[PDB]
Amino acid sequence: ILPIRFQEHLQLQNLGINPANIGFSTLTMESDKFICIREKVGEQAQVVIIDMNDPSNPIRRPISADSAIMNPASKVIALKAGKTLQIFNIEMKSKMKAHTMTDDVTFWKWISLNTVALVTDNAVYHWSMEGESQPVKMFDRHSSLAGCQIINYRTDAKQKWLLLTGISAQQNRVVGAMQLYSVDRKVSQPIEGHAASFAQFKMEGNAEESTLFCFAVRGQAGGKLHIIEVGTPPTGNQPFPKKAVDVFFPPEAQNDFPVAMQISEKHDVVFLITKYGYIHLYDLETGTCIYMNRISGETIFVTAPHEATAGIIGVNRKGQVLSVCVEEENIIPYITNVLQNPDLALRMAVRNNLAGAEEL
Amino acid sequence: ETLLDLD
Amino acid sequence: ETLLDLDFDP
Repeated sequence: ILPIRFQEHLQLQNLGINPANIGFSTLTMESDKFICIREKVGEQAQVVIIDMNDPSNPIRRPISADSAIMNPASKVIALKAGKTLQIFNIEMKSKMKAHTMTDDVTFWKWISLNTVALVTDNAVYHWSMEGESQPVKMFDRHSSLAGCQIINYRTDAKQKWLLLTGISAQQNRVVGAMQLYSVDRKVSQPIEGHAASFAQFKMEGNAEESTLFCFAVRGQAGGKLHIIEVGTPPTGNQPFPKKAVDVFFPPEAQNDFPVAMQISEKHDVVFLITKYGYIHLYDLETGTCIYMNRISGETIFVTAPHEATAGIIGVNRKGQVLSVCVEEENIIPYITNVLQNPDLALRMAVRNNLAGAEEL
Repeated sequence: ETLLDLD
Repeated sequence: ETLLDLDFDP
């Protein structure tokens, strides 16, 4: 028995996608609802839109854009060409917004159902789709990210804690540089890290939820995962005890590094995926490592939360669309019998109302 | 300028 | 000032 379930959803090459376009600059997956791929047939650039609830019928439309990102929940698409940004409601066949920047945008994404984040060489902006909103500057970039490839931007639920992540080669290894910004304090902190996420977590005995920041890193001296509360705890709350635990890289994977993290608030577990296709599962409360294995031979370059299972969905270099989630009927007996950790098994059973700790 | 052709 | 104390010495 395994504590996780693997599932193949699609092979993109079977939907007519050219394998040269399956990669970070041309394929976007902003949620589990859609995948968008930019392709060029002759001199005509186009976008292919795959509805994940009807994937055998993809739509190809002509474009003149260098990047395209679909809204997480709706057929509303953002396109850009250098400094020109445009937003379309596809079913309405209408241009809902247009804005001209004064810098090129090196990375962008949807950070909520209604707000786009825009990263330039110098700063980070938020752009709300509500009313007549224009972009607002959130913070200036820190010099520690100068010259990095920007690979992600994330926030907490309330958009008060903001995190930008870049990577580069230093001393023949892939080095991660993050910038954590506090909206209320107006202060940045540089942190060495590769992949991260925020989470809401309600501790035993507390009336309010805690806001947690979890980040993984491969440093000079090996891999580490950190779980720490950000900000002042709500009035009356016990503070969350911070944890730091090892992240294992085998001796044969000298160049591998963390590329993605999703946290399940249903199960309170952390899913961590590496560049070269290794999955790790950790308990969010204690930081205990539950499981590790290689699940892809091809590299993984994009992920999102998988809503149906509360897991993680991803796309590899070949075009396999794959997901991993907690196997609810096996996780408790696995932790008891394979990990031989009855303490964790009992906790996770009662905490998330799972079966299998009746016998320990 | 129009970045997507819907017609 | 720093945002997070990332020395995990108790």
